[PDB]
Amino acid sequence: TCPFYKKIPGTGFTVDAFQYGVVEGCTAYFLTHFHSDHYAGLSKHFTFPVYCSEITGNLLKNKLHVQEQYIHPLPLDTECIVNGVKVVLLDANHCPGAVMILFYLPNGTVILHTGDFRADPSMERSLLADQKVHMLYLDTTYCSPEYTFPSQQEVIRFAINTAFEAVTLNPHALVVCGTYSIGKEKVFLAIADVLGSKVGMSQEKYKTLQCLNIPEINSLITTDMCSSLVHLLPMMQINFKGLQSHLKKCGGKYNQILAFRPTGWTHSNKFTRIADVIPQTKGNISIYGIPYSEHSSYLEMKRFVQWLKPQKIIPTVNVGTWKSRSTMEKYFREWKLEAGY
Ligand code: NI
Repeated sequence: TCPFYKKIPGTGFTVDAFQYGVVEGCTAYFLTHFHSDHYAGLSKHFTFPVYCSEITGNLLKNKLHVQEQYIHPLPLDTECIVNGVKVVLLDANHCPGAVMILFYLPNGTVILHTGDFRADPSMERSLLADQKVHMLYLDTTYCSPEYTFPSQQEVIRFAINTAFEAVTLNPHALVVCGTYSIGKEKVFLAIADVLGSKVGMSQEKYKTLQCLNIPEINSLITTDMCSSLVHLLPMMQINFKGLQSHLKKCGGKYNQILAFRPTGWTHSNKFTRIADVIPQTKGNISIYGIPYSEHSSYLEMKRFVQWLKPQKIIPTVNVGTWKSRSTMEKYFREWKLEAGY
């Protein structure tokens, strides 16, 4: 049944709650972003109002064929009224079109639902600065102190420098980047930019990217693989077998692959700096695992929460085990006692 952490008290609202059939008493279904664990259950047969960002609304219409009459896109940073309740959508610094949602309940309670987010100090200057938030529904994906990772900027610098060096040393090397969802477009777009290439990809992935309102996108991507030396493939194919196979398909245009797998966290983060990352190599194929995250590190999450000073926190991630739940609640209490709220 629908878990309590997907329901907004004092409203008929749910958040990211599309796989439970008809949720009894739900008058509006919000969708924070277009990732499958969150949209699971939507299709052209859905006949209740869906509230979301413009970009998420483009993906619902074009990829899932949800009918236009049930899609209610809202502008960001704008006070809107939904079934008699004031709401605001804020940028979540996750994937394209991902939002956080502020609810202003008729009784005076204010609730922030982060959806999935990568906390950033820039959030401390949005419409959140203007009033008190009483309850926080928090993306706790990496809520433990072992989870450190570099900035997105440092990671993209590493990838750009690595790719440019490899291809300038060998003009017959191919660059391959893995993907299995929207998000992390900077990785492949920044590499293609330094190499003076467009990124080549399947028709399905090109269609997905054409929904994202990225500026000048027609100048950066293509379905013509032969004219591109940065290829995008399914994350599944980023392994030595899958890459050897792909190289056969390019007809001796290329004699080396350099491949990137933008993982979330991996335990080489506890020891190794970004400057010091090395690939796995077999023959003329090398694979780099790079820690490009679109979720908060533990320190980024802690700074956000200690700034916001919520009265109650409701985790939305890692909630399935008692040991996880208990550990998270211990961190929340530490943070509250250190900061004095
Ligand atoms: Ni997500």
